[PDB]
Amino acid sequence: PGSPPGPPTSIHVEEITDTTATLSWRPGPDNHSPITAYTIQARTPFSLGWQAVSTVPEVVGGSHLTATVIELNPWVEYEFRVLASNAVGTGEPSKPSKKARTKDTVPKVTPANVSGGGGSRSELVITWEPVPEELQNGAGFGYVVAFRPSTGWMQAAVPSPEASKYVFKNETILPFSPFQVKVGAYNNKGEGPFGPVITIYSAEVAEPQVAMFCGKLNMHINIQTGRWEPDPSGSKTCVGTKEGVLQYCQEIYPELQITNVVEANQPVKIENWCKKDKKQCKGHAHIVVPYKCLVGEFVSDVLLVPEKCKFFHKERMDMCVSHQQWHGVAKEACSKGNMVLHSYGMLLPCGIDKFHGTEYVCCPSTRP
Repeated sequence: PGSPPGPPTSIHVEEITDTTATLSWRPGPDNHSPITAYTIQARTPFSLGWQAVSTVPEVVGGSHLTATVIELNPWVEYEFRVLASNAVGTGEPSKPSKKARTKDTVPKVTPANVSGGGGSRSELVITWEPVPEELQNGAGFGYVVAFRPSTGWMQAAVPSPEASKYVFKNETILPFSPFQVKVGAYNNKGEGPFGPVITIYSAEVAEPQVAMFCGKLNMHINIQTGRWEPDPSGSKTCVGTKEGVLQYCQEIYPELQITNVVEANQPVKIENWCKKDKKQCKGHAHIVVPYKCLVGEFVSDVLLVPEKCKFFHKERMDMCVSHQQWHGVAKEACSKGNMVLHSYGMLLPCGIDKFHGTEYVCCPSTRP
């Protein structure tokens, strides 16, 4: 006989971490039997309704208006409700707390069903099963692909949670040649583990670039010859905006679909610059950083990682910054490791010559 307690009210989230959540609550009516224990329940989009959770203390006594839930899933939206129990029974569940997501850590699972094969001429196709949302454990989720025909790994960061494929197109890929491949995941907090190395097979002259020097006709690369040639209209000199560089690319290579531009990572000595509006041109050499004309969908560069070296990548969704800035980030990130910047590439375009991240390789310095 008698009556169970009432439902508690005012479920607060006092503090929340990657696996824990501290809760406070107002005691409901006990109906004249002292409350003996409080129990907590939690609901997520992946929890099959409401489920019981563990706490520290293991049992929450009736004189406690606060406890901490443990063993929660990182990067998952949570809501909690408290139940009041006495010698008669267990009262009705409380109204849920305001939804709050647990904080993040590095992913712990590896991408499933890594595989590959097929594709078009001189391609290597790598595939995997995207990591489900509940197992991503954080924002900025992506994948790192590692493959090799050799001891150096070839690696690229693929910054898209739902990406399931990576296609390496390079003319040095032999047809139907064996490749070892492993894939791992990452997020804002760091790297996940790589999965097992498996074997896949591949499928059965110069890059478009423009260069500028104010007062002189723009130069561009001849894709076939590989030689630098002047502006075909004989009138266009340096442009004022990065979008202007993109437009000049599209004018110079009409057979291509130009979608972005980015500074080349190294300067090049270009011969035979000609002054604008000069009927006769005494050629001159100039060392400039040219702009690569990027085509089609953006694909992260593949970076060779010699076995002495290490592959890193950083991205941030809160800032969209330039190629020169990411270069300084990668370069300093490796002097702070007492190493040298070997190579680097842009991740995640967010504007014309502006990116959300960079990948880079760092090596010990070569000296006697």
